[PDB]
Amino acid sequence: ATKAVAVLKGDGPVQGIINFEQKESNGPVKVWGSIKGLTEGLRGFHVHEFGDNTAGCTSAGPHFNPLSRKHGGPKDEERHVGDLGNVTADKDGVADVSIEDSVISLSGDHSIIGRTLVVHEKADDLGKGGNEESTKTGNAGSRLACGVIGIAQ
Amino acid sequence: ATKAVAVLKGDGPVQGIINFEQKESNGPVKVWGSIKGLTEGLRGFHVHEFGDNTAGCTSAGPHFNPLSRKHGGPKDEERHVGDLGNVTADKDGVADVSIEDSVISLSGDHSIIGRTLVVHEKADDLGKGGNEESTKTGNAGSRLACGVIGIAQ
Ligand SMILES: [Cu+]
Ligand SMILES: [Cu+]
Ligand SMILES: [Zn+2]
Ligand SMILES: [Zn+2]
Repeated sequence: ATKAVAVLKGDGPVQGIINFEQKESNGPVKVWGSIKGLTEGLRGFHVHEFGDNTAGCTSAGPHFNPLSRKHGGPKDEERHVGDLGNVTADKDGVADVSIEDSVISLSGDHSIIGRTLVVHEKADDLGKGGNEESTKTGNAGSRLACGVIGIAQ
Repeated sequence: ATKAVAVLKGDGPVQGIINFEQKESNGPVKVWGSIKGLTEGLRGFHVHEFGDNTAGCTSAGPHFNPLSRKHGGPKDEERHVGDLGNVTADKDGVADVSIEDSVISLSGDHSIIGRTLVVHEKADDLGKGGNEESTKTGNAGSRLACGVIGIAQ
């Protein structure tokens, strides 16, 4: 697809909508929108493997990682396809998202269509944490809200 | 991939989980699950074009229909790719779904991944009505619940 969207919802107050736009086949993807109900500061932001909400955000599984690499930051070559780093919530709890990423795609093998976008309770340490979990989930913690990434008009 | 799922939710009490499975790339898609909170009787059941729930089920757009065909029943030669007919709710308001379809798919042009599954207010007349609306929506009316179809395996 050329456009996609994810409506983020969870068990708490965190909610928002994130838009995806890819004007060219396997070209860069623009990711923008807003998320509210967050705590001021950095919050993990990734595309998880499954667009399965049968058990809330937990059934989405791990970060989308078709190349079987370690967790990293979006600017790192060693990263999961779904690693979009962190979004920043303002003092009002609102995170206005404006990202551009060339690893994720809206078509092809790395397509995120039908998968899950998740916003986390804690900051993603981008794999630079002093522990084993850092290179797995960046220690982003609980999934505050999520939504299946669907095709948009 | 070979398995997908949709969690149906709406503004009312209608809720449900519908599973999709396609063993072979060009094999039939098995559709099964349950939907509760429905009024006893027939209720429209289709895959809509957009997996967008920004403004509720209304944002899903029309029936998934790539080449602009007319609406029909799942067994009709002329039908939209997303036309899965009706589900039947029992006296307790539960519709046990167990269908197999040859038109929808989990890959390619007919892929429903990233699109929206919807269950309607009224029965789908399978496009045999003496009016133009029948050839578009089967006159199924409003959308009671819907969910984006995501990759589950
Ligand atoms: Cu995540
Ligand atoms: Cu429909
Ligand atoms: Zn990761
Ligand atoms: Zn139709």
